[PDB]
Amino acid sequence: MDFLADLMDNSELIRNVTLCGHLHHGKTCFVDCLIEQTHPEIRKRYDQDLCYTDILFTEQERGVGIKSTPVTVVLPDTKGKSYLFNIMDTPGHVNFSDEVTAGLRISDGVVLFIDAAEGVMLNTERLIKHAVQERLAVTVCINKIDRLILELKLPPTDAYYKLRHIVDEVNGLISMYSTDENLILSPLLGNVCFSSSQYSICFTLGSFAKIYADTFGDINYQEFAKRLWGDIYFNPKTRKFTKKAPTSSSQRSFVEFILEPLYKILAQVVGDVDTSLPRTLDELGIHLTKEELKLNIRPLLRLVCKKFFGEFTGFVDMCVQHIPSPKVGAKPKIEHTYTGGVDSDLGEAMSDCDPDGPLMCHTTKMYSTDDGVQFHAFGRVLSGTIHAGQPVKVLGENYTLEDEEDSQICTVGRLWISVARYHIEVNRVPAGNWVLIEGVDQPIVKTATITEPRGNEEAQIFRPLKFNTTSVIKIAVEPVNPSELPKMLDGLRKVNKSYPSLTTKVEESGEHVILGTGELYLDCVMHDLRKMYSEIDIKVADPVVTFCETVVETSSLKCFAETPNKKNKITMIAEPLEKGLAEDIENEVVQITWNRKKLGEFFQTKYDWDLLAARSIWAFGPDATGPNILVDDTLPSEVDKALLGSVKDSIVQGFQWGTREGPLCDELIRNVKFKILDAVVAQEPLHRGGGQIIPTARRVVYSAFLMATPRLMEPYYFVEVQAPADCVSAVYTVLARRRGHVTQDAPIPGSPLYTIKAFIPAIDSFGFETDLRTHTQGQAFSLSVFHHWQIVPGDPLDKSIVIRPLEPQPAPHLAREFMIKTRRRKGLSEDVSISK
Amino acid sequence: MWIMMRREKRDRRHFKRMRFPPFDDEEPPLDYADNILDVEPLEAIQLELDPEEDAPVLDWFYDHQPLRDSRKYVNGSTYQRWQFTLPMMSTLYRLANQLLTDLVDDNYFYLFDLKAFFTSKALNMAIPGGPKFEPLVRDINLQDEDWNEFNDINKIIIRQPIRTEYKIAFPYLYNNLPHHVHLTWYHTPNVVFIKTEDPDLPAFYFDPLINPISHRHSVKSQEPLPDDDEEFELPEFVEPFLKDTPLYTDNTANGIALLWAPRPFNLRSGRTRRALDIPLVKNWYREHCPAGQPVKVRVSYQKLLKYYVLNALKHRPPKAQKKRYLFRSFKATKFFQSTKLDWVEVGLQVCRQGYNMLNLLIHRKNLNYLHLDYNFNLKPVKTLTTKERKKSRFGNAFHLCREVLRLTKLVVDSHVQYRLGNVDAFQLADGLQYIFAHVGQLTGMYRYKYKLMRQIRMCKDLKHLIYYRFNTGPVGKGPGCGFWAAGWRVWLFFMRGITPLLERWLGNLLARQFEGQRVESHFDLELRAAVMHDILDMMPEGIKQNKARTILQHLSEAWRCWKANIPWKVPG
Amino acid sequence: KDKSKELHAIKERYLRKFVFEWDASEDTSIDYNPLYKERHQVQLLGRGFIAGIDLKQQKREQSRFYGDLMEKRRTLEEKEQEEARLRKLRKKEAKQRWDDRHWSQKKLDEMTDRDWRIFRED
RNA sequence: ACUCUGGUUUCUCUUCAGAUCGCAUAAAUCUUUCGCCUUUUACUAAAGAUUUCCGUGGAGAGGAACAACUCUGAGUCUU
Ligand SMILES: O=P(O)(O)O[C@H]1[C@@H](OP(=O)(O)O)[C@@H](OP(=O)(O)O)[C@@H](OP(=O)(O)O)[C@@H](OP(=O)(O)O)[C@H]1OP(=O)(O)O
Repeated sequence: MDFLADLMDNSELIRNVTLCGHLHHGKTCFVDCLIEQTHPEIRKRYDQDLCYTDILFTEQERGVGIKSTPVTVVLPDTKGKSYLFNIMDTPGHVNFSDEVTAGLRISDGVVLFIDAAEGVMLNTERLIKHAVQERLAVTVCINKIDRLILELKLPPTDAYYKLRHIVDEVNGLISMYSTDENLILSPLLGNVCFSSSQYSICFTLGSFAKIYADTFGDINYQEFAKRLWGDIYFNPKTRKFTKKAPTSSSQRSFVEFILEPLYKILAQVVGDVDTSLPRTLDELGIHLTKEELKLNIRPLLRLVCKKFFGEFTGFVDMCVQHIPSPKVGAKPKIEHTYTGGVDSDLGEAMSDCDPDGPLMCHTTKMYSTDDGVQFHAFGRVLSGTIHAGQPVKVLGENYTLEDEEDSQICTVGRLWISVARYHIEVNRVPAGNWVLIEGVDQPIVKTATITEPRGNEEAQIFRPLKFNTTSVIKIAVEPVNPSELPKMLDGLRKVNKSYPSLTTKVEESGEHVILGTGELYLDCVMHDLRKMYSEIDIKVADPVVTFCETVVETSSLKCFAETPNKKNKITMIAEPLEKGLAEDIENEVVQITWNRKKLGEFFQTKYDWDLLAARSIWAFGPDATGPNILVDDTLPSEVDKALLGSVKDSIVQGFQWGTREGPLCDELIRNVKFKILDAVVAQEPLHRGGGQIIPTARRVVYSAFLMATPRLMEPYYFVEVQAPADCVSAVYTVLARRRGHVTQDAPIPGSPLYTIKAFIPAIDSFGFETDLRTHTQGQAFSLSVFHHWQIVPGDPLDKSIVIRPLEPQPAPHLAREFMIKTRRRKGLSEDVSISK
Repeated sequence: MWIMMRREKRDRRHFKRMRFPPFDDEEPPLDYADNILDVEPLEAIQLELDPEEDAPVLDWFYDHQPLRDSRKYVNGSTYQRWQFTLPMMSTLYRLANQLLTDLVDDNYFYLFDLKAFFTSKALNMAIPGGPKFEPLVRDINLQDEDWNEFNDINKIIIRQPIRTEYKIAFPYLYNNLPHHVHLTWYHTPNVVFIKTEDPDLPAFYFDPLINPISHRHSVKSQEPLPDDDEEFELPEFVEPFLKDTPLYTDNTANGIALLWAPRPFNLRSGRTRRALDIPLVKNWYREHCPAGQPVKVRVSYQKLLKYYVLNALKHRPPKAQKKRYLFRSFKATKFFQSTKLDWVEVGLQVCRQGYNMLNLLIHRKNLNYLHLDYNFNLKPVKTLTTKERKKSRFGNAFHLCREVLRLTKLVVDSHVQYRLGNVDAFQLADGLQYIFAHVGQLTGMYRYKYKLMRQIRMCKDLKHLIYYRFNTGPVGKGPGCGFWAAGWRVWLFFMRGITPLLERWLGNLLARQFEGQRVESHFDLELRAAVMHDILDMMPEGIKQNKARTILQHLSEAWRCWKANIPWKVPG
Repeated sequence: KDKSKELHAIKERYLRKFVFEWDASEDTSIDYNPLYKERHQVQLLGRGFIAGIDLKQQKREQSRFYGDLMEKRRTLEEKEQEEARLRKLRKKEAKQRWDDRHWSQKKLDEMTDRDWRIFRED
């Protein structure tokens, strides 16, 4: 037990991994198998999956993992070397992408999981991109190999064909996301593992070569581990592996020396269990008693495969030599994560992960207790050492060097490293490891840079947790009895803490609004809000979708705005951006930190913008990645550049906030270009203050937007469904009912299931996940995630459109129906006026 | 039995439903010694088994207790914890394909799980295929929630209506006040299983139901690979682990297809269940819906599911006991003996015993104007004068006992008709199903305990379920169904329910000694009695005890004075 | 008529006698929309059939979609055994169709004791 | 490949029962809430709390049958 702490002290025998993968792909069962390997007293039930890491009750009843769970375990390697493994088995549901990112910032390794009978799915398509964008080594473990044999009953050659088709599709798809050309995955190289979690089967080519070497002996398992995967074969007469076929009915090496023995052993334990089973266990050295042979087929298969393969050494040596150690992976993690990068003193102090250096651990999760009162933070100690009772300094997400007010000095109460259900109390946690810090819940929402007090003077914070999806769905929350409203404020704060992309908000009409990704996500968060944190009654409005406001054409007149003093006068024009330019802003392709020359060349080549304005672009919409843009287009002779540069900041401040709110209603402004045609600034810095410019800035922005023909943009969810070919029409009929349209219907190779990829309006996608399965009697299944935004049909600003109370309106009325009710939901005026 | 009873209903153009009662009246049940013992029984309903396939079960399939003697398969005569080989189990599974839906996963039960039904009950909402329930809490005022600024219509966008199944799938998002609600989203990865149909085929075959992989080599996506005779050599000893053993045996396809069999047929071994506790058509009304069936069987499906969900919800763990068996104490007693006997003899014996009991109960007060016939019908020997009519009346318990005796007498007489060659085995089964599906019509027991209507309706619902599944294709409509075990068990659960009630009422009735607006009467008399008891108790035992009425009058006067709000102060 | 029914449902949401036969008012399968009025019956890969219903009745009643899919994918080299097994089935249940025959076209010599009882019962 | 190893079945008695005792499912009583409401006996149909009933698992004890054919782990596991 103390060897756990001894290995904990070292920083090179430690791996930080995430077993990220699609929904229901065996990740939780894989961790359960690892636990069953380590802990002997923990034995899985004969039929019910134990689901060890599924510790909260809601995922124990719904059957889907919801929140990532830390697992700290010592795993022997193929050669028997112990390694300390930090496992963050992220939930697989695409609506739960919050926890994938939350566990991916604090990990250096990505262990993908792909169902052998399902192939690459929607989820994985985004996790490979995300992990590459976060600069982690990516490794694939095709799980549920049993499906190719006990369910599909494929010939072993076709099983290998399926395996290579799903292996190279990962390589082919990842080549778009990965700039480097060292990221080619192949089991012969050691990137790819093969496993069946239910039957505990797990191997890399090296491990299986180790089994053969163990049996026959005098075998070098490395050379034989190579020359297994591929189109090469084996010659029984010359005992050499050849590219060409040694016989007419030849067979690939992998199939011949790995897949075929698996087929035979599991067929012997599911067929002729009574006649030819002892014969095939004598030939394999697996000795069993009478009472362990009287079990059912599934437990017998799991036991026999545990005896044959043994411990999960294949996963261990797959992980060890193909993901960097924290001492090695710290440099890319820091240069992508720390705001100042490696260049700063603290940045250079991170490249080596010194256990005695400065402590600026990073926490990215909130694992509540069983009473829900206090929140135990979870984070990685990127460097330094932490102790129980140590007086520590917790930073925030708005904390900077200039803004020293966003921090708190706290006392680390206790420290313990956690493995799912049970936690191990430790007085000291060294660098490069994980920990649940206690007593730091008060000054944190979501991420935090918990660092030393009065010891890290110039230390900055870590970058905000950037996600892959966007919080789209929006639900109103109120107490049943307003006499217990404060009881619900703290519950909303708690759920905001325990959900990385949850966005609580109070609006002008005294409305509490919760933002989420999908139906199941909001179901889980409100179940937590009701039965866990607030233990009161809560009324919910039916889900509504956040909208966006855009333009399609230039304004008829150059509408302007002046300060109340009638001295400053700013004239601006709102026009749409080039198709695809908005995406090239949100993807961090271009930034405001760029120098002028690079952005000028970018807009001169890719978007053919004139250099007279390409070097006169101030801001990029709201926040930093906002899709809108502010453009300076005043001729220098009429607007003094020296005089302009004073309000150059305030105009942006009134613009970065001007586009955030939106004149039509309190919704984001997207895909709009603002050209300034005239500036009349006060010649003295006295009357041109921010309190006068900023209202004028927002007013001129709103006036230009309104005078330009405005439109609403609704977010479309990208829905994939997997159904047998008899139910493809049953998906077309459902998707046609909700204004959707199908993009592709591709059968999955090596499986009768299909994959129908379509788009569906988010406001029109409520219940579709149930409207499909019930219509197809549960055979079909859908997953949804936000893809893009589209102009809502119709003109949002027509007064001839009448909104009936309780029946859907046609497409042309939608743009009018959506905002007005939204306006009514916002508490604003019924219509829009040019004064706004 | 299901696969053949559908054939004789298709073979016999007309069918003769056995008479009911199958026996005449005023005639005692036939003696077992003279008639039943000698007559050779007719052939029973049995399927000829194909020795080419059904051989593993050919030797013993239609025995009384199959494999009772075989120590290899069963533990012994206690007949528990059977062990069955895979060929045996596969043969049984193939033979039971008519009573087994071919569902591999449970994704077909998306919103027809019992957890979803618990949710629907706790929400006072009904799945279209699901049952209706009374509200858990009336909350009529909570139903009449006022038009607030929260639930205001003009603030709500309606695109697609929030259907009940939406509020059931996500009972914490689409609705309010979700008390005693359960969750289920068990979208198990839909198992992609393709059961073989070819008797001759490789077990691991690439059947066309699988979309081809379509392997390609267009782009030179090469990987580290060796050349011929490149720094490697294999030992002569080393080989693939299993070379001698074939890739697939004959029992491989059956074994793999046995993985995804229903619950009973995925066990290599397991404990033994009773004949009562095996619901054969349980997985029939649990199905999603009947495919375009009339209303009188759709409502039957909802009414079966309603009772199923009610039993599932109201289930409680059994209470810890001390295991006092009843017949074992009888065997201990000197008054009883054990003997192997034919069942029909036992029925003819018990009918006479119950008839004698009821005649004794009738002639308990020596009233000769009530007579019980041999069909358990209580009739007057002469037109009843009103005094004698009222003088000879029995409570609901006696009538219930008489009617259940009539039911068992009907069953026994039907079996006797079978043994006497009066009816066929098919006729016997159809008659038994009619008895167990029309107990109300044949016996007026519901007039003596109203709750029986449930069972009555239950059985009728079961009929509808089996019939619509029985009268399918070329079978047609007629009295040719003998699948009685579906409704036969229900009256046995009714029997275990009513056994102690009758065993207590008869005990009270048939014994040497017979035994047979209350809160305002509670605290007046008891309190005053306690006060007087204490006062007289501590009052000295002399002649002064003549003053008890004085104390009672003082108590009454004080109570009156408090009631009259008048000062009460006795000086002495 | 679906539109009026669904709008009406929206308005609904947001605003002694020993009888044995049940009532038709307890029926719940009534639906105002097609996607639940007419649910896509599970073809179950065509090789799986509902328990109670007869097998070949389902086979001929089946949508045949997987039948034509197999006709498309199956190659000639592995159609011979399909045709052979199909014809062998047709022959072996033709055995039952002819050997087990109604007495209306069974002669006296063909007619057996079971068929004799069938005729006498008729 | 040497050893000691050593029964399962069956019928009872006595307790403990966590667990789907039971991959099944009845009845009664009581307290609330409805429905009916004309009084008991039947009910109504949900809730809660009880009890009996048909069964069950485990442990132990006592007999009987295969009690003596075996058999299992242990071992130094002896060319
Ligand atoms: O009169 P219907 O409602 O159309 O149904 C009848 C009725 O049975 P149910 O009324 O109970 O459904 C018949 O006689 P009873 O049952 O009323 O005495 C008989 O049913 P039995 O076979 O049980 O006598 C018959 O069935 P079949 O056509 O199979 O003879 C059929 O019932 P189904 O409508 O369920 O077929």
